[PDB]
Amino acid sequence: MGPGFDFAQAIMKKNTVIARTEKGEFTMLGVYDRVAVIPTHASVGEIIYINDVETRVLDACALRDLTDTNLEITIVKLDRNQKFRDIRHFLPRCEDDYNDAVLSVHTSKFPNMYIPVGQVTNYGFLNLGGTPTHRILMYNFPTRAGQCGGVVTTTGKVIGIHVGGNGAQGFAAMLLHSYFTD
Repeated sequence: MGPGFDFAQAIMKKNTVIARTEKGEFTMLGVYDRVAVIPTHASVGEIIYINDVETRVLDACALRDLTDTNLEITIVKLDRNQKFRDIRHFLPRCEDDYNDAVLSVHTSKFPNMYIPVGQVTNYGFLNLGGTPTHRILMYNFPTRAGQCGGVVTTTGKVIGIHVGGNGAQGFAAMLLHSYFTD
C-alpha cells in the first residue's frame, strides 16, 4: 500500500523460503549465499524441508549473547543449489527502537501476509516460553501461532524475526550485521 510494504514485499519475494521441521512450518529469511535464519524453537536438525524439498543442513548455530543468554536466532547453512540475494547491507549495526515497521509472513497457513505493526520498542529482556531471552523487540499486535519466523522490516532495514507473543503484544529477535560477518 506504501513504501513500507514495498520494501517488505521486495524482501519476501527474493529472500524467503518456507522451512518445515518436526515442530511445524516457518517463514525463513535467507541473508546471503546459502545462509538463513529461523527461530531456535523450530529445533533444526540434520535434514529440513525447504519449499517441500528435502535439504541437508550443513551447519546450524543457536545464538547466545556473551552473558550466555538465549537470543532465539538459529543460523542455518543449507545444502541448496542456489544462493540468496545478499541483504546484509540492510541489517542494522546496533540495538535500536524503530517507527512504522511491517511484519511479513509466507507459509501454507498464511500466504503473502503483511501486518503494519507500528512502533517497535527495544524491549531487551523477555521470559520467552520460560527461557530468559535478550535483544527482544516489542510491537503492539495480537500475533498468532504460524507467524514465527516472520520478517520485521522498516523502509530500508531488516530488523528482526518474529519469535512469540502474549495475545496483545508480539516479540521479535533482533538481527544485527555482526551475526553474519564471513
